[PDB]
Amino acid sequence: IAQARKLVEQLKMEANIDRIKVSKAAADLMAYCEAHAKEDPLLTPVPASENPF
Amino acid sequence: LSAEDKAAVERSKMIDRNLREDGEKAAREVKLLLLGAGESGKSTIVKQMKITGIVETHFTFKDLHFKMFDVGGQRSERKKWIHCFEGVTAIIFCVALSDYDLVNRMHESMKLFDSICNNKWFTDTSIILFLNKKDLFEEKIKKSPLTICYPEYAGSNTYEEAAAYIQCQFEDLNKRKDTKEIYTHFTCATDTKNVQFVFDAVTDVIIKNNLKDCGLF
Amino acid sequence: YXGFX
Amino acid sequence: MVTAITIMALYSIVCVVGLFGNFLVMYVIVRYTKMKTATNIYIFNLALADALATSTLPFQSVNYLMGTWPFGNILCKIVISIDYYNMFTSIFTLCTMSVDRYIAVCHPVKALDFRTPRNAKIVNVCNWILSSAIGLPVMFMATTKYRQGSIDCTLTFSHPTWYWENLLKICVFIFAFIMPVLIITVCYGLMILRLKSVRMLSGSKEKDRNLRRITRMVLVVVAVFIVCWTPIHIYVIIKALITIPETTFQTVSWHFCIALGYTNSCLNPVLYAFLDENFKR
Amino acid sequence: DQLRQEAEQLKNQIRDARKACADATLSQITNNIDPVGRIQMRTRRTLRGHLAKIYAMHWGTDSRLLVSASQDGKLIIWDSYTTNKVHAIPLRSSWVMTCAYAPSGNYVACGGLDNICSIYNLKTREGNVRVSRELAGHTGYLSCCRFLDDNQIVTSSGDTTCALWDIETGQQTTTFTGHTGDVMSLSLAPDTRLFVSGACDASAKLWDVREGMCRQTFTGHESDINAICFFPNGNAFATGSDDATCRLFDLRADQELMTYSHDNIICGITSVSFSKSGRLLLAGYDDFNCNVWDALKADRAGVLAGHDNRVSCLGVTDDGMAVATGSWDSFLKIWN
Repeated sequence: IAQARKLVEQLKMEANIDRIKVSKAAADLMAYCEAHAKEDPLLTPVPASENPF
Repeated sequence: LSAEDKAAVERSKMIDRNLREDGEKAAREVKLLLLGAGESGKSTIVKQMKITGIVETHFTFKDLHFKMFDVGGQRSERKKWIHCFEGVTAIIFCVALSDYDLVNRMHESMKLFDSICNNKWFTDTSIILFLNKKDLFEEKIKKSPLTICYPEYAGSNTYEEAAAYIQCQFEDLNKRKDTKEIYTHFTCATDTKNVQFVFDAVTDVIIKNNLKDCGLF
Repeated sequence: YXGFX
Repeated sequence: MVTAITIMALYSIVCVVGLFGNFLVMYVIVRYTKMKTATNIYIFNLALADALATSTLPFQSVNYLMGTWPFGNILCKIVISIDYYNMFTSIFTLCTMSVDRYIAVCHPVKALDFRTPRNAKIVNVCNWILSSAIGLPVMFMATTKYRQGSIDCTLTFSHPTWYWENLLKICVFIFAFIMPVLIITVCYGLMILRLKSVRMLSGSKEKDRNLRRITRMVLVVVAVFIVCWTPIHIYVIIKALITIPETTFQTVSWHFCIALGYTNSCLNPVLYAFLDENFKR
Repeated sequence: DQLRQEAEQLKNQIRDARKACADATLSQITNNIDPVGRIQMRTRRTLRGHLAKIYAMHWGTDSRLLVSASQDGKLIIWDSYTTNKVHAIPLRSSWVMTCAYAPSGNYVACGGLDNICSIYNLKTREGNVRVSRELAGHTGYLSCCRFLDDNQIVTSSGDTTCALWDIETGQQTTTFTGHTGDVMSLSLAPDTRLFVSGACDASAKLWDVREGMCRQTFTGHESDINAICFFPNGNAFATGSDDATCRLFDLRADQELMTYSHDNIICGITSVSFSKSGRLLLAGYDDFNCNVWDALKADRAGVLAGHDNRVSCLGVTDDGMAVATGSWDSFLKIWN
């Protein structure tokens, strides 16, 4: 129980983490990458004027 | 175009030449994986030769530089690093006959030999096996014979065929017999010619490798 | 070969 | 009669089939193997040296129907040089591939040192250069001496007049049929006698028929070498001793003799790149 | 045995909280956002310098130099603009599992199957590259190495633990002991304060280098997981596993947010990375190729088949100009 009480203390430290439901914490993942569609060279292919390849 | 960069292309050509000659230096050598059981005796079959997860053993025998890897002092999941060892030439698989009837370790050596022989990364690589401790097996069967820890056995309760039965029972574990060849030697505390057997089997694998390369196969 | 000659 | 225009189709069918096969082989080498190993270097060598000589084949065809060499002097020296150059190159590539397979099988330890993909290209450049070193004494005397009425394409000699060209037929015989047959029958027979003593191929019926497959392929390459280049050398030796009576049944068989002289060049694609495992990937 | 009962009560509490205070429904938060069409990408450059199967990929902040090692013990620092090389570092621990490249660009890292995280010095006077320290202290095998700074380093070593060192001392200044199986992958954040490690436990834990105690724990897979990468917001991470599943875990919501699996795939994952915006996910499969998922619609948006053997590591730049798929056919591509 020298490792099992470590698991108890780990899950007791991990039990009190403030959740937020996923309409409020995955719509931010859409609103983030909706405001970074300009700075992404794999969404819309950038021509050779700015491409260094 | 390419004014100062030509010095960098000169550097990137010279060290590429060094990479090419180092790959040719590592190609004319030959590596052998060396598994084995716990307290089996694989340290004897790196002592019969001339000679941390892996520890190398880089020795030579007639311009054919062998590299042994007695890996078994590494306690981790074997599945997620054995894929580094595909393309190895031979695989030495030491099996004891002094851990012949201890908690029956021979059956777990069969489990490990089946797990390395039917492994999907080693479907072509030959697997040499050195049945160590012959010099103690031959007098641990004259007193306590092999019909104890083998139900389906009878007949030769001597050394004579009762080791050939163990050889046949190891060699009857490959599901794919027309692709890989399983060699077998009986090592000893004297008669230091085991490296001759390693050289013979690795030569017999270099023949098959060059036939696969030349297109005959 | 053969041809020319 | 009407054989002089009908022989050209069956005599340039060798050109068409061999050119298609050799272009197929050099294309699949340059587009699917990238010349990474040693063996594809020799295969591309033999494919190129067979392709150029196979593309040469219509130029000898006009020398029966037209009667002449109607290409002028601006092609006679060039075509004789590349013919007697690519013939020796297609011979020496087979010899070097046989020595390579003999080193790869019979001497397995030293084969790790020798047949790296750098040394294979080096001995390839070596046998192209050694073929040039005997194709250029053919080239410098590849004159053009007119007949009763024609333009011709033939080789006169230096001084002495009729013997120093008579050395060339004997030299191509003893250095282009005696030496390659005498090297690739022993250089393969000791390979077969070694593979019969290999534990990978001795027993085990499926692997026994794999050994049978290897011996069938080796007997096919040696037998097609002998069967292709037997008549074009036996006839050119017999044309030097006796002046053959000009029977009208001869010369159709002599253009057929040239045709099965080039059947080896035609069938080396079918012999090597089809009958391996590298075509499957 | 009642202490195991209390541990199971806490596990059935942390499952019941996200079963009672989470309403995930991301199939309802993908009725507005439109897909990205088809992502046509071709191999701009094929870096051809190795003679063995490679196992690593990491680019610097300059997005010009990459680094990759293979079985022959030659981790070479490539150049992405001019196809050339700048360094071919010799090493001893020839069974290399991973590499890294420091954000300053001064150091590379090695690490393999013999418990040594070799970190090298590059911009040194009076000669070529040089081994700076020989980091040892584990028991199993190194699996993923990453740099926090030029002083600190976190890894993921196959003896069940992770570590954070100092280079100038070599000592394990923070250990990370939270697994029951071998760790396999490791990835960092934009602020490099909190990292994530994925293991053979089918669990990807978030560790922090502040204390050493994990803050969250993410189960959900069926088998070993072999690639972790943080989303560029630092609030999500993708795990690729041998379950043919590159599922995207969250951090603020704290459960499996969305799962990525196509029907005809049975093979596994060796590398996962995002773009610099993160709409598309660069999964590297064991189908001898790699594909591009749409990381907010759970749909495939591209297939980057350009190899003959399985990919091992896949790095995407800081400015998002390229990916770098490195297969075992010794030909690491640079798609765009």
